[PDB]
Amino acid sequence: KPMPLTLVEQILAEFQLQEEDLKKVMRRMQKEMDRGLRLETHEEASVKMLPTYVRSTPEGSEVGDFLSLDLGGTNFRVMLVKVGEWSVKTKHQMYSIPEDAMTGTAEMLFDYISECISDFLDKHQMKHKKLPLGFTFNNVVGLLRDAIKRRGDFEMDVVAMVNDTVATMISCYYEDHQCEVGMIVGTGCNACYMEEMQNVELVEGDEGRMCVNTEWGAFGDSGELDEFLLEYDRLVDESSANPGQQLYEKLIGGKYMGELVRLVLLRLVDENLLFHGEASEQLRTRGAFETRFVSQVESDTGDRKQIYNILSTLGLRPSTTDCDIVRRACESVSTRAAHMCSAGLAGVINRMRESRVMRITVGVDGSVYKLHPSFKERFHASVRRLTPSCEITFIESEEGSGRGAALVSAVACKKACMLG
Ligand SMILES: O=C(Nc1nccs1)[C@H](CC1CCCCC1)n1ccc(S(=O)(=O)C2CCCC2)cc1=O
Ligand SMILES: OC[C@H]1O[C@H](O)[C@H](O)[C@@H](O)[C@@H]1O
Repeated sequence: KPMPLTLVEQILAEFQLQEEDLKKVMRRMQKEMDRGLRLETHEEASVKMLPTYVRSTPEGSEVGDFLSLDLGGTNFRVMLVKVGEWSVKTKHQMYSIPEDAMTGTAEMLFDYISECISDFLDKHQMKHKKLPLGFTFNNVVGLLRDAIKRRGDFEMDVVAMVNDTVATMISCYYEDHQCEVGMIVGTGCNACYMEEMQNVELVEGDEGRMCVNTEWGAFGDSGELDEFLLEYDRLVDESSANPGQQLYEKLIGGKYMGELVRLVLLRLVDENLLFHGEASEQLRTRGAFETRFVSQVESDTGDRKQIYNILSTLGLRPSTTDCDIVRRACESVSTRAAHMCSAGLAGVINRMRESRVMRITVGVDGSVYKLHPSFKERFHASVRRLTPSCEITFIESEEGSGRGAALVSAVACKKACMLG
């Protein structure tokens, strides 16, 4: 690797977070999580710590058979699941989303999904059963319900979905029974974890554990992050749909990562350190630097082809130095995101540790975590540094055979049943 530019590195150094900084964010997160959990403070808490009603014990035992509907991009799976004494047996069919039912209404698409569900039920002689249906991957539940009603020929309880963090935890638990945390680092960022029932003040009872959905993206409301915000973060915040809100998620999620990078590049441009002080019109356009471009730049093999390709698409004619500066800018933003995210997770893991040496599996999903080079590794290394006396295993949500997803639907249907 070459000797970096001093003046560029001084700007990029703004993004560094020291261990003392990360510990400070973590402690602050821990106090907000405490507020969220307590009856007295829950309403005013910015970090809601929502009880998910997913308990550490097998509940809703009368739910034996159910439908699982896995909705993807251009198709969907209809799966019949039987749960026994767990013995998760599945059968399924794949269906293709109609090619024209992407011009017409959301309502017409669900009539088609309904029809496929009916076909599956006919095939396995299950049309009469009043099966619950769990959805895997917001108001799709409402749309499916309406479309089944619209049909009348079979009866069904489309159950509430679980939050994506909870689905991540559950599906990962299927492959590793030590999984007690689910985390998403995608467009948004959130975590759920198995909390001691005594600490879940919003639910009566002291026995076992319940999954708590932190909704930690809202952290930062009270200025918990203000000392870590850079100019780019303030600009992103001011231009967002919700200024002053979701400050934490704004530092981490893919929704704004590309925008952060874009703003860094324009700073460098204006300091005459990049593109010889000349930005293109696409670069000057809000949202033009896509988050995927950050991972693409970071994927560059060393030849600068991927970077040149991205930057040329933005109407730039970058030198090799320009390409290298953009890379480092993408890395600084990504690394800062991984560090901020690690302080949140460390906060959860440390709290869990008090509440009992601790071995724990963390289930993780999301485009940023899965697809950004070195995000996950920097994230792991940082989390581990902040959690001494914890051994943390990280696993990804991987579709496999659809059994983790069957389990998600099982739990969601059982929870619904348990909740009347
Ligand atoms: O069903 C559950 N919880 C529910 N709340 C409400 C309705 S249903 C939980 C959810 C998990 C708990 C821990 C983290 C991930 C999810 N659940 C799911 C499978 C098994 S199990 O069947 O694997 C068992 C049988 C032998 C040992 C474990 C045990 C269990 O408690
Ligand atoms: O998708 C990750 C997360 O994005 C946003 O933070 C949503 O509020 C949250 O519920 C979800 O878990």
